[PDB]
Amino acid sequence: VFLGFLGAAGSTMGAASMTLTVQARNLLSGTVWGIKQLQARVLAVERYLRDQQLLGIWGCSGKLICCTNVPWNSSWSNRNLSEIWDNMTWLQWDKEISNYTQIIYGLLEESQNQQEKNEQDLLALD
Amino acid sequence: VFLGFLGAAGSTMGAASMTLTVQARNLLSGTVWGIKQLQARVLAVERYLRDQQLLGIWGCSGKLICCTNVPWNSSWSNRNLSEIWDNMTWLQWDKEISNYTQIIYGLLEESQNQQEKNEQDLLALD
Amino acid sequence: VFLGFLGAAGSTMGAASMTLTVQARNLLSGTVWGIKQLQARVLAVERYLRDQQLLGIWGCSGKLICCTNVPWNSSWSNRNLSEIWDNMTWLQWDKEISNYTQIIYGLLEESQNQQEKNEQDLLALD
Amino acid sequence: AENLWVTVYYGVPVWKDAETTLFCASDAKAYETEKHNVWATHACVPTDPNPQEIHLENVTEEFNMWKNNMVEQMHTDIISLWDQSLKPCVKLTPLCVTLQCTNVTNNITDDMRGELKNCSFNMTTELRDKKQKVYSLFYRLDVVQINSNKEYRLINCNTSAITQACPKVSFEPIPIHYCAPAGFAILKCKDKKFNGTGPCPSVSTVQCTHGIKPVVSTQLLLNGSLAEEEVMIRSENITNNAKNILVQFNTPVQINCTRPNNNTRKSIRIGPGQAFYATGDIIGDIRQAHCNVSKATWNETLGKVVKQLRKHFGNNTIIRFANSSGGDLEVTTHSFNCGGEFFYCNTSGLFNSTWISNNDSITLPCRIKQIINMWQRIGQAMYAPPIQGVIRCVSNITGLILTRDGGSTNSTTETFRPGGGDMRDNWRSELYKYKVVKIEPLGVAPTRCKRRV
Amino acid sequence: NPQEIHLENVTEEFNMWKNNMVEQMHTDIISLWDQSLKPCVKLTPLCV
Ligand SMILES: *[C@@H]1O[C@H](CO)[C@@H](O[C@@H]2O[C@H](CO)[C@@H](O[C@@H]3O[C@H](CO[C@H]4O[C@H](CO)[C@@H](O)[C@H](O)[C@@H]4O)[C@@H](O)[C@H](O[C@H]4O[C@H](CO)[C@@H](O)[C@H](O)[C@@H]4O[C@H]4O[C@H](CO)[C@@H](O)[C@H](O)[C@@H]4O)[C@@H]3O)[C@H](O)[C@H]2NC(C)=O)[C@H](O)[C@H]1NC(C)=O
Ligand SMILES: *[C@@H]1O[C@H](CO)[C@@H](O[C@@H]2O[C@H](CO)[C@@H](O[C@@H]3O[C@H](CO[C@H]4O[C@H](CO)[C@@H](O)[C@H](O)[C@@H]4O)[C@@H](O)[C@H](O[C@H]4O[C@H](CO)[C@@H](O)[C@H](O)[C@@H]4O)[C@@H]3O)[C@H](O)[C@H]2NC(C)=O)[C@H](O)[C@H]1NC(C)=O
Ligand SMILES: *[C@@H]1O[C@H](CO)[C@@H](O[C@@H]2O[C@H](CO)[C@@H](O[C@@H]3O[C@H](CO)[C@@H](O)[C@H](O[C@H]4O[C@H](CO)[C@@H](O)[C@H](O)[C@@H]4O)[C@@H]3O)[C@H](O)[C@H]2NC(C)=O)[C@H](O)[C@H]1NC(C)=O
Ligand SMILES: *[C@@H]1O[C@H](CO)[C@@H](O[C@@H]2O[C@H](CO)[C@@H](O[C@@H]3O[C@H](CO)[C@@H](O)[C@H](O)[C@@H]3O)[C@H](O)[C@H]2NC(C)=O)[C@H](O)[C@H]1NC(C)=O
Ligand SMILES: *[C@@H]1O[C@H](CO)[C@@H](O[C@@H]2O[C@H](CO)[C@@H](O)[C@H](O)[C@H]2NC(C)=O)[C@H](O)[C@H]1NC(C)=O
Ligand SMILES: *[C@@H]1O[C@H](CO)[C@@H](O[C@@H]2O[C@H](CO)[C@@H](O)[C@H](O)[C@H]2NC(C)=O)[C@H](O)[C@H]1NC(C)=O
Ligand SMILES: *[C@@H]1O[C@H](CO)[C@@H](O[C@@H]2O[C@H](CO)[C@@H](O)[C@H](O)[C@H]2NC(C)=O)[C@H](O)[C@H]1NC(C)=O
Ligand SMILES: *[C@@H]1O[C@H](CO)[C@@H](O[C@@H]2O[C@H](CO)[C@@H](O)[C@H](O)[C@H]2NC(C)=O)[C@H](O)[C@H]1NC(C)=O
Ligand SMILES: *[C@@H]1O[C@H](CO)[C@@H](O[C@@H]2O[C@H](CO)[C@@H](O)[C@H](O)[C@H]2NC(C)=O)[C@H](O)[C@H]1NC(C)=O
Ligand SMILES: *[C@@H]1O[C@H](CO)[C@@H](O[C@@H]2O[C@H](CO)[C@@H](O)[C@H](O)[C@H]2NC(C)=O)[C@H](O)[C@H]1NC(C)=O
Ligand SMILES: *[C@@H]1O[C@H](CO)[C@@H](O[C@@H]2O[C@H](CO)[C@@H](O)[C@H](O)[C@H]2NC(C)=O)[C@H](O)[C@H]1NC(C)=O
Ligand SMILES: *[C@@H]1O[C@H](CO)[C@@H](O)[C@H](O)[C@H]1NC(C)=O
Ligand SMILES: *[C@@H]1O[C@H](CO)[C@@H](O)[C@H](O)[C@H]1NC(C)=O
Ligand SMILES: *[C@@H]1O[C@H](CO)[C@@H](O)[C@H](O)[C@H]1NC(C)=O
Ligand SMILES: *[C@@H]1O[C@H](CO)[C@@H](O)[C@H](O)[C@H]1NC(C)=O
Ligand SMILES: *[C@@H]1O[C@H](CO)[C@@H](O)[C@H](O)[C@H]1NC(C)=O
Ligand SMILES: *[C@@H]1O[C@H](CO)[C@@H](O)[C@H](O)[C@H]1NC(C)=O
Ligand SMILES: *[C@@H]1O[C@H](CO)[C@@H](O)[C@H](O)[C@H]1NC(C)=O
Ligand SMILES: *[C@@H]1O[C@H](CO)[C@@H](O)[C@H](O)[C@H]1NC(C)=O
Ligand SMILES: *[C@@H]1O[C@H](CO)[C@@H](O)[C@H](O)[C@H]1NC(C)=O
Ligand SMILES: *[C@@H]1O[C@H](CO)[C@@H](O)[C@H](O)[C@H]1NC(C)=O
Repeated sequence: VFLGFLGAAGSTMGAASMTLTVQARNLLSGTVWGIKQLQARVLAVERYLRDQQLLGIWGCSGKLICCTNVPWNSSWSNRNLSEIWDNMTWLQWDKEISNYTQIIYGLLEESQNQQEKNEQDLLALD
Repeated sequence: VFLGFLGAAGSTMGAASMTLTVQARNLLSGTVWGIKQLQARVLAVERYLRDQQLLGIWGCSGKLICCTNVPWNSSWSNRNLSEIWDNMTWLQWDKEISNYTQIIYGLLEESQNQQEKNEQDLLALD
Repeated sequence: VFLGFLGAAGSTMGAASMTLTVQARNLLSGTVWGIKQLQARVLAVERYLRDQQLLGIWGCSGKLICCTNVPWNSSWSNRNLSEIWDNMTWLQWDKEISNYTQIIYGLLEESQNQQEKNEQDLLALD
Repeated sequence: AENLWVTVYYGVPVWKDAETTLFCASDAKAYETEKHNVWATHACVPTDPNPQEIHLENVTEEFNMWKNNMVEQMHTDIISLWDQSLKPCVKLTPLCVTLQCTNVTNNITDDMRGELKNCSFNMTTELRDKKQKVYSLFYRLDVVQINSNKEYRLINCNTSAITQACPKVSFEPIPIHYCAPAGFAILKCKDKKFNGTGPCPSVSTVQCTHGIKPVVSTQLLLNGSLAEEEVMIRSENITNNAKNILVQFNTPVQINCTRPNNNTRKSIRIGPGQAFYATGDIIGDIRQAHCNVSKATWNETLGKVVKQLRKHFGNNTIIRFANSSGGDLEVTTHSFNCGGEFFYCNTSGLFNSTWISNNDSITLPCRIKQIINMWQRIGQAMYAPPIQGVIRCVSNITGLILTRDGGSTNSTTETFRPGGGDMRDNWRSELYKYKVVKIEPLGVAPTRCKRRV
Repeated sequence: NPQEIHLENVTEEFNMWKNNMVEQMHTDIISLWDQSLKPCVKLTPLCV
């Protein structure tokens, strides 16, 4: 089944995780009034590389999905595994964790691949 | 030997596969009439990221070469291994598979890394 | 400790290697006179993808740090391990190897991932 | 295990309301109309032959037609469109000469009040020496006397400069699709009953909106999108009598407008290069422009609206319709464009009714002005060139712009009058089902998954 | 130091009469002519 772009928006996070390769595909899409679209499509790739840079500096690079070595703090809306992926939408979820989104981002780019990759340089010399 | 940009264009696919890192290098390259090049070099990076996005959503990301778990359908010009890499150029080859290029692309972005990476999330939790 | 953008510029290379994820973060950052910033921020992403392309065609892709199979030629300022990372800054170091920077780059993009990845295609078929 | 770990997801259906730079789209047949770039379609992106509309199941998104930025963007686009089209056009700077005008050739009565003026004046030729004694034909609304015979002047000479619209371009409204750039999307409300504000049960996403023709008009909404089922009534604040009431029709009201005057285009030469298009003598009878509305259709449509008005102003109340209070000509009359001319019709025959709790055509007196100043703009006056032959146009009355009085006596009766002025309202009648959102595909979520060492 | 790579074994069909570089160059020289005459002196009162 292919609901299309933003298809599983009202679906659970677990269900919408199957439609990840759909919203990612149509995310980049390939005299005045003509400069209207130029300045817009320039911001389009800047918006793309911005997320890609974050996706790269973290322990991901490879898009879609990736795991990280960061313990989930209970203060970030303590829900259960079956209460998140099977009883909540991504829109509804992003509304709660929005307060801690900037906090989590810092624990991914700094605490991980700066300490993890440097750790690997010590493990690869032997 | 270094034939240069588009050097092994008339060479076999097997031979031209040695010149992959050459066409990839010169692919990005680093008042009116000055806006002529601006709108052009903007399309240059959009054309680059477009292929890079496809190269990323597939089971590749790492450029140049990568393998995939997709069986070659005989309907896509049934040729042999020694009849493709040692008796056909990339220009001549792209002319035949052009009909099925859009079809193959769908089997790489959707059928693979959406089902493969999700499969890994089940294998990495244990 | 977080000295900030370009923080460990006067620090040793070994010490400044801890601040790699800091200079990388603020490297992309998200009628006339308004076109002044447009043409500038276009060059900003072209400058980014240029380094990212080199970082990709080499045996890296994954940013920050990565190793390579290239022997360090003594002609490139013969210093010792403890005399580089603990007695020299990145600014001071780049000044000496500047003569051989273009030379080293060629040994990374051509000699490696063009011969290494092709080698892997032979190792992955069996 | 039992302790969760964060996992980065890329490509999650997560969006938030925002504002961005929208670009255009207008088919491929519209570009074949050519005629030296009519209106806007010059470097506009061709519309996708097979557009896609994804119905977002289970999704309820709140819309706001009164706080939608697509309108403020479209409005600034049409205005800038107007200026770019008049830049390479002929400037009528030396047309402010003293005009020795007289009545048009006809036979009385004294109630005909002239209307048409036969103005004779001096004019600069190609050479910078000898002048030119040529005559033209201006409307009374275009001229104004100043104090021997009657001497006049152009009505804009004491207000601003004047430039003549090029005869190559046309003011024919063509469908324009508004699209959002990559990373953005446009949501579309698909319920049959929606007052433009509140949560929407059936929401779908699109890349480009439907073909929205930029028809500039007042009082009567022309060539718009018809409503579903019952006619719709939308207002930012119904309790506030200062807020306009946008009406949308279900069944279109057939309207016919004509210009019963075979005009002649005199092309006097104000060289070198520039050329002014005057109005020659009139071939035939001296008749005035008019608009017809089928009495049968208008009676049912108005009666269908008042039944919806009682749903907001009490079930058993009296609704009375009255004409405009007064002011500018663009506000008191039905201003619109047909065949290049700018009509100004008397709407005292459409809003002359009184509704209690329970076969021909309506002709409307229409005036014509050549020198206009739309969008409340000062500094740029456009002289619309005369059009040869009788002009006929058939349009759709698809909505009204009504205003309510403050005289109250509120719990008794209510009076509604036609309004307009702000052209931003005209776009809201088509952009009520669209809003701009940005996609943020980066979402973090916990799961019992950990990486390697 | 311009580079010219000779594509060995390659046979490509050209068409000087259906080449778009001409239509692009032509529109360039024309636009070039207009931009160079915009800040120039207009001889409007020379038609005496
Ligand atoms: C709401 O929507 C309706 C429906 O779309 C719309 O009605 C349209 O009215 C306009 C008038 O304002 C019509 O436009 C003109 O139509 C006449 C008559 O067309 C006949 O011929 C065609 C074949 O070509 C038949 O298919 C058709 O049925 C008619 O029999 C045309 O003659 C007009 O052409 C002139 O104007 C064009 C644009 O302005 C120019 O491109 C064209 O070259 C013509 O300009 C010149 O023509 C002569 C040279 O040949 C020259 O001598 C003249 O001086 C002039 O400079 C024009 O197309 C339109 O057709 C109607 N729509 C439909 C579907 O028929 C309402 O106007 C609209 N309401 C509002 C408020 O916008
Ligand atoms: C707005 O106002 C303008 C005035 O500025 C009017 O323009 C004038 O219109 C009148 C028509 O009533 C014109 O008068 C006519 O001029 C003709 C020109 O004569 C030509 O032919 C002779 C040879 O016969 C040549 O020698 C000469 O050089 C010309 O080439 C006359 O032929 C006409 O005569 C006819 O009418 C009279 C009426 O009494 C008859 O007795 C005659 O037998 C004959 O049938 C006539 O005199 C005048 O020339 C126009 N002037 C200008 C400057 O254009 C507009 O008509 C008016 N428009 C409106 C809508 O009111
Ligand atoms: C040119 O214009 C003049 C205008 O001055 C016009 O002459 C006028 O004609 C009207 C009638 O057409 C006259 O009005 C009449 O007034 C008397 C009262 O004194 C009435 O009794 C008349 O009624 C009769 O005529 C009506 C005409 O429609 C009939 O409908 C009615 O049933 C009666 O039979 C009429 O109202 C007016 O007095 C004159 N004015 C002058 C100054 O003479 C002339 O006809 C016009 N010519 C052309 C060719 O257009
Ligand atoms: C003025 O309003 C009338 C409505 O009475 C408009 O006529 C209608 O035009 C629409 C298209 O805009 C027609 O819809 C079409 O229906 C066919 C039926 O299969 C469908 O295949 C098409 O895809 C399209 O949806 C509609 O049929 C037609 N009404 C009638 C009775 O024929 C008219 O176009 C309006 N004029 C304007 C806006 O200028
Ligand atoms: C057009 O210009 C001429 C000038 O050539 C005007 O003719 C003069 O009019 C003035 C009064 O307006 C008289 O005093 C002169 O005797 C006239 N003749 C000349 C100056 O040679 C004519 O009136 C103008 N027509 C207009 C303004 O409609
Ligand atoms: C330009 O001229 C017009 C027309 O004469 C002026 O409009 C008049 O404004 C006064 C305001 O006191 C009204 O009483 C008149 O009825 C208006 N005239 C018409 C024909 O509508 C306008 O004020 C002038 N602008 C100036 C002098 O700046
Ligand atoms: C407005 O004009 C249209 C056409 O210009 C009229 O529709 C015509 O109606 C008559 C009946 O009286 C039919 O014989 C014609 O075939 C119709 N024409 C078309 C093209 O369908 C319409 O009746 C007019 N309405 C008003 C109020 O004047
Ligand atoms: C609205 O309609 C009324 C008629 O009901 C108009 O009132 C007339 O105005 C004229 C002025 O031109 C007077 O000579 C009449 O005596 C008035 N009639 C009545 C019954 O009062 C009014 O002018 C119209 N207003 C608009 C803006 O159209
Ligand atoms: C619009 O129409 C109305 C009514 O048809 C006009 O009002 C008339 O005004 C004149 C004076 O100008 C009076 O002699 C009439 O008695 C009025 N008619 C009625 C029915 O009262 C009005 O003048 C027209 N024009 C405008 C601009 O409103
Ligand atoms: C609105 O329509 C009514 C008719 O329903 C008009 O009433 C006219 O009133 C005058 C005197 O007040 C009579 O001489 C007319 O005979 C009436 N008309 C009819 C058709 O009988 C009223 O004038 C209209 N209002 C406007 C502003 O036009
Ligand atoms: C308006 O008048 C013009 C002429 O002033 C008419 O044009 C004529 O049209 C007929 C056929 O329609 C041709 O045979 C003539 O040669 C035309 N004359 C000129 C001078 O071009 C035009 O037809 C009139 N308009 C209408 C609706 O009849
Ligand atoms: C979790 O959040 C709380 C705030 O409620 C904070 O005090 C605590 O330090 C956080 N945990 C970690 C490991 O930072
Ligand atoms: C996020 O923080 C704001 C104030 O900072 C608070 O009002 C809101 O309730 C918080 N979100 C949740 C889901 O509690
Ligand atoms: C291979 O192509 C044929 C068309 O000739 C098609 O019927 C078949 O389904 C394709 N194979 C697969 C696995 O889809
Ligand atoms: C590709 O398809 C077209 C028609 O769709 C056909 O004419 C052509 O021969 C096909 N290509 C090959 C190599 O057969
Ligand atoms: C190292 O540099 C010297 C130049 O001093 C050069 O001759 C030599 O070939 C280089 N080594 C390699 C392996 O290329
Ligand atoms: C680099 O080369 C230049 C001349 O090519 C030379 O002057 C300079 O000393 C060299 N750098 C070092 C560190 O020796
Ligand atoms: C024009 O006609 C009107 C009609 O009311 C009249 O008052 C005026 O005197 C006439 N003027 C001329 C110059 O004929
Ligand atoms: C609408 O108007 C009323 C009174 O005119 C006012 O009290 C109210 O705040 C306004 N806004 C609403 C109801 O949203
Ligand atoms: C038709 O209009 C007249 C007035 O013009 C009105 O009295 C009558 O009620 C209307 N009929 C209907 C069915 O609305
Ligand atoms: C008005 O009364 C009608 C019945 O005549 C009813 O259908 C409608 O719902 C009522 N509107 C209200 C109460 O707002």
